Order: sequence, then structure tokens, then C-alpha cells
Amino acid sequence: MSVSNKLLAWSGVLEWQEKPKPASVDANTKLTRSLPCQVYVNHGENLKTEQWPQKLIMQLIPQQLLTTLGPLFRNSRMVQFHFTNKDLESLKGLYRIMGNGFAGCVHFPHTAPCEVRVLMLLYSSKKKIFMGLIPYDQSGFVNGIRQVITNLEHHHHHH
Repeated sequence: MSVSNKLLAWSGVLEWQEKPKPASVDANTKLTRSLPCQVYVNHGENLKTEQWPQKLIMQLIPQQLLTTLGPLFRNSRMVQFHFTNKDLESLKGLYRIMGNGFAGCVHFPHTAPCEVRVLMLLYSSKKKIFMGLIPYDQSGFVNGIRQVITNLEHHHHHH
């Protein structure tokens, strides 16, 4: 009833890494930060969110290289992220990053037989909200993201 634009599907915490590479010589692999969110799905997509872990792993990767995965987004489920503003400072910092053309690739922890599926988080300033599509095939999407991550690490413009 009424709710037809976006359906509330999940509410959980996301943990984001600024800098992802577990280098082995780097045993303490960077700082991960958590932020609570409410996740809606954009219509047509029937999935069960109780099957989702309460933390999802997201890495900020450049949206510029994500363009290469463009046609793969045509087979995905839509989501929208609205954050539970506990820490506006954390949001503000994240706004800078995701608004600068960083995308949050969300990987789901293992619970489903393979690796679930994978999700992309994009900030839309126009809607002032976060949007994203989740591709079913983790293999192709993660493969593309692996390229982005390995390139990003090779580049390393992080501080």
C-alpha cells in the first residue's frame, strides 16, 4: 500500500574499507568503518534479505573504471541506500568520496553456497540518496572489480 517507488527490504550495517589489499606483510589490513543503513529495493526484484548477513563488505573503487562493466548492470536488481545518520561526520566524509566518483562495491560474506551475488553502491547527488544495482553473477562482476582493485592498488592514490 502506497509504497511502490522503492520497497524497504533490509536494514543493516555496512562496513567500508578505504583501502582493501590484504598484503600479508600487512596483517592488520587497514581500518574498517561501520555505518548503519536502510536499504530499499527498486521494484520487480524479489529477494529475501533475512538471508543477508548484518554486515556487508564494501570497498570504495573509482566509478571511472566501473564504466567498463556497463552492460553487466543490465541484469541486476535495484537497491537504494538511505543511511541511518548516526554520524554525520562519517556521512560527510563518505559523501566527499562517493560524490567524487567513487563507488562502493559491496561483496556479501559467505552464507549462500557460492558467494551470494554482488552489489554496487553509487551515490546519486541528484536524488541526494544512494542507489545501486546488484548483479546476480558474482563471477563476472567480481572479476571486473578485481581488475579495478588491482589497478587501484598499483596506482595507490590513497592516504
